[PDB]
Amino acid sequence: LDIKKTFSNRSDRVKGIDFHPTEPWVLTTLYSGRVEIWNYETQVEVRSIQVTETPVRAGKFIARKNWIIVGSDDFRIRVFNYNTGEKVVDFEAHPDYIRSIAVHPTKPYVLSGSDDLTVKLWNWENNWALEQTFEGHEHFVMCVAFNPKDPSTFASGCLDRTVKVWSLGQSTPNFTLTTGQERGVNYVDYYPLPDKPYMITASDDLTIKIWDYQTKSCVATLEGHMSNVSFAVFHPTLPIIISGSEDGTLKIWNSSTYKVEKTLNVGLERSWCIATHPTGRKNYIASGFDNGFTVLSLG
Repeated sequence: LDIKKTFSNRSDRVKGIDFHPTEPWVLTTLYSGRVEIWNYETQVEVRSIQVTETPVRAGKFIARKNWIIVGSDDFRIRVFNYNTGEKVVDFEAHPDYIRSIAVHPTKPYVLSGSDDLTVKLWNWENNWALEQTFEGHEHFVMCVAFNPKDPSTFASGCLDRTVKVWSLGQSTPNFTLTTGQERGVNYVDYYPLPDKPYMITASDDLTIKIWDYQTKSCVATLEGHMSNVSFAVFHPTLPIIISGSEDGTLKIWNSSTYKVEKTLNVGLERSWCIATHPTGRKNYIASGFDNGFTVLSLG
């Protein structure tokens, strides 16, 4: 782990973060209602937008459309062209907070997960129409993720202590995984490679759990965080897991042995959100915190 501090910035709390797949940019979504796009190589802001006066809780690039899509605590999804700043659409997505946004890799679909207990699917080639509401969870939906190996399916992690895996076009989940994470699931992420049908969940109960979604077994429990675990993800190109917590740390874990490799306190207080460069450029990761964000090259 030959970690380089590529770029960091002090700001209001960073609730969402995302890498652009080809330009040297990260998107951050802030508690102040602003979003920022930063060039982490030149360390210069590309663009920023005052989206709203409420927190912007989730944001993603849609690179093939030159857009960012963001969701905020005023209950709205907004889409902007990141080259001009033009607002492409603005609509009320849910009657409560938007926790998570996922963008389908090949079809014009976005998912939003909400405190309204649902996931909603919006189709940008049908004028951002709502096309499906996935119902069945019994608490706030904290995180949505397409299966990269089969994006006709996706997982939702919920404070009801479950992950539900759904098929587009089907109203009942394919299955529900009961995590035993009694304080709920804050995050879910899929392992990207074909050799293991695995996913990972993070919880306020201080645990991270790896799951085989075919057998439903808990493969491993990663213990060590001392407060709520905000996220845990598999790195796209290195055999590691990255987690972050309200304990203020990031942890890097070996994804073969499930042992901790390094714990970092980057000095920005609580950690809230994570992104990884999608093709492993410089093995970059980025995390948003109470006091700003950092971009690290892991080696």
